Amino acid sequence: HMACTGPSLPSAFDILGAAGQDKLLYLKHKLKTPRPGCQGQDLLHAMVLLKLGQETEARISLEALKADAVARLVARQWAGVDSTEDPEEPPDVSWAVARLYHLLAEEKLCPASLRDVAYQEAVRTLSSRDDHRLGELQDEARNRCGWDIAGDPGSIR
Repeated sequence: HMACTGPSLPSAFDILGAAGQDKLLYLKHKLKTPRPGCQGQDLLHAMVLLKLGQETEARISLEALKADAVARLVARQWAGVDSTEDPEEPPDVSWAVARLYHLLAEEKLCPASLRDVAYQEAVRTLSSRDDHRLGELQDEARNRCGWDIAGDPGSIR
């Protein structure tokens, strides 16, 4: 039931190879230095490696996201890892897709429109399961893009 979908996990990957060969080297080299709390870059790092054909790193980078489960899944998803992990989607299945695009909107690779639609799918998944990071996402996807995805009337203290 695909009511309506925007971005995607691999979607960000298509935008990668749709950037430019060198564009990969650049970003990559730019990813070389991940940020404290970044789960969209480090991930893109592995997603950029492929663009080159050297996942040997993507595996490392991904493994450098013990926190992010979307990275450990992106290792066997793209890197083609030996699914060393288990057959189970992460909690940031889309969140990571929202955080990944959050950086893509910085390189003029994709419009925030995606970073949003993405956050939603993550705002609904966490809200649907009332995760412990739900509200955190409602404040994250906001502090990032800067909207009221949470679904607030805007006038909230």
